[PDB]
Amino acid sequence: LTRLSQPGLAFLKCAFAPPDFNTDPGKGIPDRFEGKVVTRKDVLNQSINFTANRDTFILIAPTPGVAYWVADVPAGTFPISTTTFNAVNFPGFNSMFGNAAASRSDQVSSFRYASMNVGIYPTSNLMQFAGSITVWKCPVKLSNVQFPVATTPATSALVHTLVGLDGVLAVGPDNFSESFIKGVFSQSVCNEPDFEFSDILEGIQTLPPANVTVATSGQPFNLAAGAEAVSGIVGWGNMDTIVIRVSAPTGAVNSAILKTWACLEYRPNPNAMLYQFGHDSPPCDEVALQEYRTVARSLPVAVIAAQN
Amino acid sequence: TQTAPVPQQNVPALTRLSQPGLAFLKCAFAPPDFNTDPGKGIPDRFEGKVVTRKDVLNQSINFTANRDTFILIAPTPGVAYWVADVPAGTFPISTTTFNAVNFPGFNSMFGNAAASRSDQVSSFRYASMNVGIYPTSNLMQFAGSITVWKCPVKLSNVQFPVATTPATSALVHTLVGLDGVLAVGPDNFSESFIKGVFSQSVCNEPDFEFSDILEGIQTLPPANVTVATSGQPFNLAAGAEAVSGIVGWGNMDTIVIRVSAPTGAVNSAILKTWACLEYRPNPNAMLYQFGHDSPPCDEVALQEYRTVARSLPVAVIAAQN
Amino acid sequence: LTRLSQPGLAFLKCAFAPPDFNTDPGKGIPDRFEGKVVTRKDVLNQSINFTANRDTFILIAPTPGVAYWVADVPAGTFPISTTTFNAVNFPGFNSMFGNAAASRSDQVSSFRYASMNVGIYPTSNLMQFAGSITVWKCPVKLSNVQFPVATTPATSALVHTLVGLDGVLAVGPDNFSESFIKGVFSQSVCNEPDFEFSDILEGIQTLPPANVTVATSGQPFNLAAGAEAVSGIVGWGNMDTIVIRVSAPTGAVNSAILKTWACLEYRPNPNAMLYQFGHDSPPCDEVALQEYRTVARSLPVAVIAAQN
Amino acid sequence: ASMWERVKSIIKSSLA
Amino acid sequence: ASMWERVKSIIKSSLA
Amino acid sequence: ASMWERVKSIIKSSLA
RNA sequence: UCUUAUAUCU
Ligand SMILES: [Ca+2]
Ligand SMILES: [Ca+2]
Ligand SMILES: [Ca+2]
Ligand SMILES: [Ca+2]
Ligand SMILES: [Ca+2]
Repeated sequence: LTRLSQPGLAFLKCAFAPPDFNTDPGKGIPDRFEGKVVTRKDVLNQSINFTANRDTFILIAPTPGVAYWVADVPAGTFPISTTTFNAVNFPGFNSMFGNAAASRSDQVSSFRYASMNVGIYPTSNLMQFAGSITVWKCPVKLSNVQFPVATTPATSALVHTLVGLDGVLAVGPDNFSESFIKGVFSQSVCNEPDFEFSDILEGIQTLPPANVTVATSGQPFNLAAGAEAVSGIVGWGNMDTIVIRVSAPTGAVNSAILKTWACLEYRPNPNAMLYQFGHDSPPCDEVALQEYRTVARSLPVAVIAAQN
Repeated sequence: TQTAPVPQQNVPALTRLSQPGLAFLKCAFAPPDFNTDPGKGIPDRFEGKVVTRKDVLNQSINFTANRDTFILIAPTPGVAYWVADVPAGTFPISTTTFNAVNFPGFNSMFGNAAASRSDQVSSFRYASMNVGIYPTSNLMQFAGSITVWKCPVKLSNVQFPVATTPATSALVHTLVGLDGVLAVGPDNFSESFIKGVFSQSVCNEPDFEFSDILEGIQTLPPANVTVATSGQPFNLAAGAEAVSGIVGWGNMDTIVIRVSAPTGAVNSAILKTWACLEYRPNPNAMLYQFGHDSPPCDEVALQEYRTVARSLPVAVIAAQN
Repeated sequence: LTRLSQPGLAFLKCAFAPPDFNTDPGKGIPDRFEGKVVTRKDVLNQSINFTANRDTFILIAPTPGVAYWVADVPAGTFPISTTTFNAVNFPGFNSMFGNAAASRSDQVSSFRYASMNVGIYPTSNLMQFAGSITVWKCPVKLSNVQFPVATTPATSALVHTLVGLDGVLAVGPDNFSESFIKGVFSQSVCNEPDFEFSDILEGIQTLPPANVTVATSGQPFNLAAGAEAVSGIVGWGNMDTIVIRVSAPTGAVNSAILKTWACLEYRPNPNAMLYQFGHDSPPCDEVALQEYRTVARSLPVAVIAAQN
Repeated sequence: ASMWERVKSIIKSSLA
Repeated sequence: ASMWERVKSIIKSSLA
Repeated sequence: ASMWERVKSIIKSSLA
């Protein structure tokens, strides 16, 4: 493929087949910008036993620093307004985003996603597993909600709110489902015509933020990054969210290796100590950029872990 | 002379351009000519899941004598136009308040409550936005002129300190660029009312990105925010939640039309407006059913689009639509 | 270069060599957008006496209307939490943005930066001067901070915040340093893959906002536009802030002329009086756009004054 | 005549 | 196959 | 040298 | 790889 640039081609690689190489090729987004950046390749490997007779919901969202968001519910049900998704961080979070709700941008200021994958590698033997895996994607964007509050001068509140989480409550005609033992592999893709830099947000530990009701936010349910010294919502990139629903009957022993990948381009702060690891985003690769979009529209919602 | 027919529809070389490419320009500058809307999507770099909504409004409208009626065709998903009239010879004042007229299928699409707006669609992006006024008056009793101009009204924020005992600082939504409605813009179209008009808008950005759905906005300025605080020249009320609302603000210059009927005028017209949107459908929504992929990059459709729009008069008379 | 377009060539000229033409050739950005626009060619010339035994920090940020932000500190010291950068406007601000915090868009609604250059031309004599000039660019962006206040009905607050100002706290690894009497000329470049329009913001005089601790904003310091009839922060462009640190030892007699250029494309409002001066943005010039990026890339972070 | 008629002609002119 | 061997083929399709 | 003199050189080489 | 719906164009 002697039309693609060295990096145009590494892009495609990191983008769609991370697990197929000894070490991650990814080397930045071959678009027009060629500013100073630091490409970070977050990987999370996790041994996990899906709780029996429950429906585990995993969300692979474009929230820098956190690998996935999980929650479980009574089998056959979906997250209700009372449900809270908890965050599972990729290694190195604090080293990257601090440990205070308002120190998110000490090291880095903005970021853009170049990749986001997930794979489930069943580990149970042929006599113990039972359940299925279902995947679907959803355009959840981070918008705002404006509502009058009854303070004294008498205000009007404008706060952050996730829009599109409503599509978590149902498996659409565009899904992948199959026996748990088969495992899965999936990728997300840029949900915008271009690849722009997203700003780092400050002080979001939970969404809806505290002292705002779910119902006010308009979110079907809520996401909590938890304690500020442990994790946080530092942003929300331009990728569709990947919904994974693991289902397991009682008596089943369903275990797997959860693996997540996310390649991103960060704008290093000259004061940050990760700066000297920086580089320039690579030059425009018209062919890679095109081939990216068509390959994207050509793949299935997901595939079994045997072809990954 | 006399009045132009009314476009009826759905009544049962140029090769360099891709198929979806052509259908895009067609919908973008002249929808009234086709029996059916050719539109499929925006032939740009994005090839994701979208449902291309085709909004059309057929609105009977009487322009009341001895007033200037102001019509705003703004990129607010679900509502076709914002109207208001003032004393003849004047413009909107802080006191003025534009009420919204919806495209059919609003609640079906955006719900019946202010925080229910993104239950089925998470974001959108305009492909086209056109208006057409077809006068239905007799050539003996009409009077007045029609004037079109376009403003680059964008949706920003207003940061202002409040007198809350812990004591705070506010940030609320505010329309920037609305003072444009306050004067006939130099680049405008003006003609006898009994001649109608038909004008269009184009994307006001070098590309076509997705705007997010906005929750809980009914009036703008929002309640408990005065019109002086927000720094706006007037208001935009969408009414009751159950009725309408402002669910977003796309990247299209808003079209301003001012009808001006002197006293003793009998001015009535058929208002028709078209807007083609590309939405991001939610797996839980039924429209999800009708989703398709946005068409692929048509570099020629995309450049031609830019040049055609720049070669067209700000407005044209009906007869020539 | 007659492979390039006329308007395309100018774009490059204003973008990189403003001081070289007997008249600003810049005539708009040669990208896809071709709508109405008035171009503003902001130039500020200012004699400046750097205080001795102090490090003076200048910031050329993409804030329409103000030429730069200044502040000084104890020599060999960086700006602390209690520091306050003060705005210095380009001539004719009130004419473009009024004299009231919520009356910034009467004339203009939007704007995009075509260029932003800075120049220091020392005027001290070769026996009094002492010290140096150090330049580094930072990717500061205007983001938001969310924090629960304690008002009675009790609310969650969302307010403007600058992310990436922590970069002003150290000399960036990529920088220009040299004798004071050698002067400097530096230029900034768009910090996004493209050139999108940015909105005019209302009611902003100081970031951190009023009635907000520098500590909750998560900002290392405080940018003050000052009195609303004088200046204001009307928007945050997509260019890296050029940070200049002049540094006069004790007994130094350091004086210069601080020139500062910024060429913009605004969206004139039909009611504005500057409207009749507008034209259309020049049409796409793929070559101009491409070379804009590589030129930017092959230039030093800054150059001594005699090389501009 | 029509808007599309005019648009069509314009497109043709620009393409050739 | 493998995902890169699937991807590789797609690219070879529309590059041909 | 001057600036333009610097950017011209560059630009001439990336077009050859 | 030919017949069938339909949408396209000089
Ligand atoms: Ca863009
Ligand atoms: Ca909802
Ligand atoms: Ca954008
Ligand atoms: Ca105003
Ligand atoms: Ca900070």
